Amino acid sequence: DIVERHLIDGDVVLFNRQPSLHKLSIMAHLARVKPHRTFRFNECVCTPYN
Amino acid sequence: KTALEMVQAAGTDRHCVTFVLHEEDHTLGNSLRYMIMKNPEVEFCGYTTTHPSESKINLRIQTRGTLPAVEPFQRGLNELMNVCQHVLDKFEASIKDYKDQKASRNE
Amino acid sequence: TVAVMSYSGYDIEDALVLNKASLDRGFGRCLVYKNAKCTLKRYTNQTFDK
Amino acid sequence: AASQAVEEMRSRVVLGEFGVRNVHTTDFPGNYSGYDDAWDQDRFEKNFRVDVVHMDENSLEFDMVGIDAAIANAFRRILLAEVPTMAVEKVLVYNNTSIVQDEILAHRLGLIPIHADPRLFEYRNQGDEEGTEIDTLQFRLQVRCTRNPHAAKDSSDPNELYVNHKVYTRHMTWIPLGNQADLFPEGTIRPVHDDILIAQLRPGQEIDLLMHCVKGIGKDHAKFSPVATASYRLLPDITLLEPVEGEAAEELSRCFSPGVIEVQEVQGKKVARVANPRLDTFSREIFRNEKLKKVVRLARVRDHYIFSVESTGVLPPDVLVSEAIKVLMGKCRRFLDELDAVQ
Amino acid sequence: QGRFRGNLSGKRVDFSGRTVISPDPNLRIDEVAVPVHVAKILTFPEKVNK
Amino acid sequence: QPMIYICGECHTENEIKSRDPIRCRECGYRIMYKKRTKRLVVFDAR
Amino acid sequence: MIIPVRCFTCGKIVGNKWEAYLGLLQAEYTEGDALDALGLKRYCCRRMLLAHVDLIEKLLNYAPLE
Ligand SMILES: [Zn+2]
Ligand SMILES: [Zn+2]
Repeated sequence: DIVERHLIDGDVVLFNRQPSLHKLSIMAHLARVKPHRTFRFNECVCTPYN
Repeated sequence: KTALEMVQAAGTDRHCVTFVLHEEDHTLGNSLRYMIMKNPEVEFCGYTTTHPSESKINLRIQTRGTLPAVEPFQRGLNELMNVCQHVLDKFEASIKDYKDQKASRNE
Repeated sequence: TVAVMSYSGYDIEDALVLNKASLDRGFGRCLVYKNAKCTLKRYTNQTFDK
Repeated sequence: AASQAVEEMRSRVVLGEFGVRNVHTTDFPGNYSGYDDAWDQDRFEKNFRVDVVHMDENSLEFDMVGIDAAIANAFRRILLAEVPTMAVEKVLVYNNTSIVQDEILAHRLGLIPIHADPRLFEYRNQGDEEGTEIDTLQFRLQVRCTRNPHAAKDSSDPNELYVNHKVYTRHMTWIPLGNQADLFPEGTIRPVHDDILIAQLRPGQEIDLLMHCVKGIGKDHAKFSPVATASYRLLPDITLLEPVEGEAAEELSRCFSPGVIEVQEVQGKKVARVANPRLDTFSREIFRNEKLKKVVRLARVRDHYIFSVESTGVLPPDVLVSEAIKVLMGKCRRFLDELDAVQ
Repeated sequence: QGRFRGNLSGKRVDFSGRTVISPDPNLRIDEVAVPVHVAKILTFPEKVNK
Repeated sequence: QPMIYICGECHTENEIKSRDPIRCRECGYRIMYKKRTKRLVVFDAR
Repeated sequence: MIIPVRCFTCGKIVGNKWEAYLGLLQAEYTEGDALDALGLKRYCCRRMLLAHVDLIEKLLNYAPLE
């Protein structure tokens, strides 16, 4: 059987800024669920995404 | 339910343990750290908030000799309680003394 | 009331840290008003929306 | 001398032109050569004193001497966030026809401080939308605005044309639940201020609602905090390294707050001395002057705090500090119980 | 907006989301915070096994 | 029981039950506003 | 629209000073003397009255009435 579970901690999830000039503009991250509405990541990864 | 959980460091026989004080913040953390650091048998003590969304502090204690870290932590709580008991008795004396002086003047 | 300082590391790139007590008292409290409209017409035949 | 520098380093926060120095607390065992900074309850109980220097309605200023920043800041934080009060959480609205939006009106009514003593009430449980005598109060606001049957022909100003065109917090009537009407004498359960504008009306408009005050701490929402502001400052000790005489004494008395430097005549000659360094706000005007940067040592005594607790009216500030100290005693008591439960 | 660029070489895909981004230095560099409202929608088909 | 609508210009009850063209009874204004609900609504004071 | 009940920065009740503040300005106090007479020491409270616009006094003309 197939259970369509919710996204949970440790899912591999793709993350991408809209204009992509190089391959590092799309990378895969491990999801962690948190209450507030925004997407959040450590600011060391701001330079690849611009 | 439980507010306290103990997480021993992997290599260390009970002289290094992290205390997860639940439903707490910097208010107990910095005050309790101060009383533990006043104990000469403590080597390292310090707290971190795991996340601003989470009301936990990881209080780490490491002790010099063989003594288990539960003993500095318990002495830390008791001495802080005795300080706050003595602060209260002095404060309430000074309020009553101030009110009695002000009522004794201009009468 | 702005303090210009570096606080908590959640303010690396233009992000700004707000005060919870100020927001509770009404700083930045706003209202959003939206429309909804409906038209009931009388047709060429003698019939009508209702 | 090295010893004199160590003593300043462990007892005075010194203020430079470009930054404060000696900020951290250092009197811990093994930080110093000969000093024995281990905990000693008798040395604490000897040095500690409390001096209440001012107190009136809704305000209090007092000095704590011999306590550390890590404990004085705990008292500051409890008074802001962890001392409970009674404040409106639910508003049941019947026929609101004012221009003030219901969500805005409910927010305003939340922030009104209620005179109810919060020790006599319990926390309302999870769920439990009704509540009871033990854990809620109730208020009823009901105002109808109408035209004044008589008015002068000019008719210019609202205060003649209309009646009840301003809603004030005095329109809140307490509605007793259960035996509360006997436990509280009349006038004890009231809004504090008696003059807070809530809405503002025009004739034909009406407000009728029902409030439910419950108990909560200030960490939850900021309408529960009992203090206008609670803060402290370390005490200044501005000291004169060289005697400042002549007409430099006058310009040294203007580089400070208006009551700290006095200029006195000893032989028909003006010499300056520090008189009341408590009143200084440290605007650091002695460093704009070029000749007098090198005769003063702006500093702060580390273990001497000057608390300033201004209450909002729920309960007087001497009871607020006593309640705040008990909360930190209660936090320590709870974890002692769990060390006993595990072991 | 023709077939070859608009619908063949690139195309709209489901199991996708978009939100404002904001900083969080307490996450690791390989992690991303996903809000609960997106996590309840974005499902992954987990095949049932031992 | 009959629906009552409140005139925009003069705040007068018109009771437009019948399928007549919208028009105020006392004045020529042709815009009507519904009255507020009788049922209670509870708001969190936050 | 209408004067806030509490100062955003510290929570002093400034919401009852408004009808006094306009009254003192009829007696030709300056703004800096009028706020000092009401007890607003800190400047975060002072800007509540100093920067306020009394919009509800003007929205209530357009508002419907009998
Ligand atoms: Zn009409
Ligand atoms: Zn203020």
